[PDB]
Amino acid sequence: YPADKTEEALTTFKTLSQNSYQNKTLGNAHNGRSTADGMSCDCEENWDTVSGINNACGEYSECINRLTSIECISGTCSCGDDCQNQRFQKKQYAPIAVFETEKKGYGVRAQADIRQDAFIYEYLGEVIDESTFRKRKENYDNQGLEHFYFMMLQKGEFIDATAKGGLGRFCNHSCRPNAYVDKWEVGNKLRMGIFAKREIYKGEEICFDYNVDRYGANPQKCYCGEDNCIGFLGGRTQTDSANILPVPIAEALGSTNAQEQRWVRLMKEQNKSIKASDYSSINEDYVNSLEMRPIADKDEASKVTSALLKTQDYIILRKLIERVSLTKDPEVLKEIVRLRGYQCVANILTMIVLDQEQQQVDVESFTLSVLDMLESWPNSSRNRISSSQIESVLESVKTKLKKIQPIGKKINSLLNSWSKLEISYKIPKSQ
Amino acid sequence: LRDNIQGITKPAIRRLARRGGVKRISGLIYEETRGVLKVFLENVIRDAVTYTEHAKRKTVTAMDVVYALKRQGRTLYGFGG
Amino acid sequence: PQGEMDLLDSTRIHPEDYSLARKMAADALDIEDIDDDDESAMRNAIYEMVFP
Amino acid sequence: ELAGNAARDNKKTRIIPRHLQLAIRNDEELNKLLGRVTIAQGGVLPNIQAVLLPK
Amino acid sequence: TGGVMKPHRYRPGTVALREIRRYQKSTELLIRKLPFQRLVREIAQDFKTDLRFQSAAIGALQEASEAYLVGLFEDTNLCAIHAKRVTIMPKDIQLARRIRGERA
Ligand SMILES: Nc1ncnc2c1ncn2[C@@H]1O[C@H](CSCC[C@H](N)C(=O)O)[C@@H](O)[C@H]1O
Ligand SMILES: [Zn+2]
Ligand SMILES: [Zn+2]
Ligand SMILES: [Zn+2]
Repeated sequence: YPADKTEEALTTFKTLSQNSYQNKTLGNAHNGRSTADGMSCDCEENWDTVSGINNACGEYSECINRLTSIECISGTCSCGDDCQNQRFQKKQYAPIAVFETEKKGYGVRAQADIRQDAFIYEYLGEVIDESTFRKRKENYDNQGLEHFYFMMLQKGEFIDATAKGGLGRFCNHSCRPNAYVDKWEVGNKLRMGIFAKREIYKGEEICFDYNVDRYGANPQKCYCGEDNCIGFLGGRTQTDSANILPVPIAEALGSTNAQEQRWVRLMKEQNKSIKASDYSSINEDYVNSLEMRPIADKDEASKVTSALLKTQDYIILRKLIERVSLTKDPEVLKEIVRLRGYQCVANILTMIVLDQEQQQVDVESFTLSVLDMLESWPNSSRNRISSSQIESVLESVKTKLKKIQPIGKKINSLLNSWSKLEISYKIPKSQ
Repeated sequence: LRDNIQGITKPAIRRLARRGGVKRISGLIYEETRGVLKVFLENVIRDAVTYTEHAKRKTVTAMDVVYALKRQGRTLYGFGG
Repeated sequence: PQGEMDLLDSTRIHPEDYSLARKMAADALDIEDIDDDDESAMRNAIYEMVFP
Repeated sequence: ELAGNAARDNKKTRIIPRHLQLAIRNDEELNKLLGRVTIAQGGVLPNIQAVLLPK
Repeated sequence: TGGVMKPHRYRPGTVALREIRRYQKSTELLIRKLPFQRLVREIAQDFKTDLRFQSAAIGALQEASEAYLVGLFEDTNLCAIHAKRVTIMPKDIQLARRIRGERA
């Protein structure tokens, strides 16, 4: 397996045994309201005379405090000292190691098999206020750091793991994680622990969902490798005007944070209804009102291809195809060919002119608006088309809409042009 | 005073149910709790009112309330009984 | 893979056959989006074949 | 006596209605005798059902 | 890359069990004084007006109403537990009142 990097990872930061506080007021439980009548569990101390271990308040015991995410305090609870619900205080972390991943940098792996719901490791860091968090965030953005190291302890109180913390900062995001972060109360303080969502075996990577608030920061692509990956690291953005459509899809249409701001600012603030942030329903009026500019960047072409593969809306596809009509850069078109844009355009056709959720005249206008760039793109070999067989779809749609003769004649010209192309030679392989 | 039965607010009745050890609350129960509270208050207030009217007074005192409650088998300690 | 140095400069293959070797390497890796005129994809394919 | 003892477990030197309610409701025969009385500012004894708790 | 990881939310029941312990440990009044006083005055208005209500009478009425509601909710929780549920419904309220004899 991969070589251990535990000491090398440790040398990168100041190791902490416990959370540090900017001041004594921050991090206090109940917003600083000292519950003098501390919640004492009624458990009787169960001392095993052989091992001398107080087995009270165990995993399978009925300790009320354990269920309510509160740790027993020695000298105040009936469970006695050294009970089995002092995991944070005793710092009984699971055994873990650090290994260098292929793309994510350092990552945490389980040195032993860990049971379900077992406490893995306490997330450690400096407890800071909002202004200190903003200052440190600005400093790190100036430093160009490409790694998140902030977690929200609670409202207005954050934990920074950049310069000082624990091994938990090396845990990587997974869209189908095996662990999760939870908030617990230890004494008059609040802690953030990491617990096992399932059974984890030795050598497996330990990961948790980041559920990250960007606070307006740009999306970062997710390389977790999970099948259920959304492709980007993120979470519910700023409270309003921040997003109307998903980023890749919005940037595919040429829209950005400013154009998504402007529509909501012009109508929602002037007594016209815009729903909350939800991409399950497409607002056609926004897409129609959006401005369109030609594409000259290949990453934007990849975002366009992703939007074609994802969005089912008729109007978004109409405006993307119109933007492609404005687009005339040959390199972007070659990239779209590499991305197999014809494959996506086949489904885009099929959904609209084979399945009929719209009107025949509007579908005819769509078909005339989508045949043009197909006629215009550079093509040199039917190997390109063979990755899509879009000609079959063209035959099906000219046969279905045979009464609309301009579409039929355009598809005639298109298939005549495409049939002149040869096929790129592909070396046969032994069988 | 016009329809202040809504003054018994939803968090308050939630707290009252929570003291009884109830974990989950249905959405339709609040009108029922308001109704039964109105019925109980109606009965006790009626008995206190006729107690006061027999005493030739115009102000209901705590003694009438404790008397009415104790007559319904709901004896209250701490208010001069 | 797109760098100034070349993988095939450490072999006996003549520079006139570099595109031939990259087409062999690309076709061996079952790639289908490849086009003969795209030298970049050829270099990526041969780089992933020789140094996966 | 029972109220002073219940206060003593609460580390208090002031007898309040809470301690009186605790003393009355935690004794079987006293609960039987004072069944139909409500103690003002007495509160409720802590009681959570067994199957109400999660697993 | 200055984003913040969120602490997520609690499970349903954890904060419920917490506040159960908190309200069963503490003894303050749970009904607001002034709306309850207005409600008592509204009920008393229906029989004979110009009826002044001493503060001690209103406090005694509030204490009795809270005790009655707490007992009724304990019985209704027992009813819900008997029906293999953890959520109380109005039918359990009606059944508890029926068996208690308050409702005929
Ligand atoms: N699945 C994933 N794909 C890509 N980058 C990831 C990732 N999980 C975590 N990261 C990166 O790691 C950061 C968290 S800090 C994790 C440890 C760090 N990568 C290191 O080795 O020093 C994230 O902000 C992101 O930049
Ligand atoms: Zn315990
Ligand atoms: Zn304990
Ligand atoms: Zn992912």
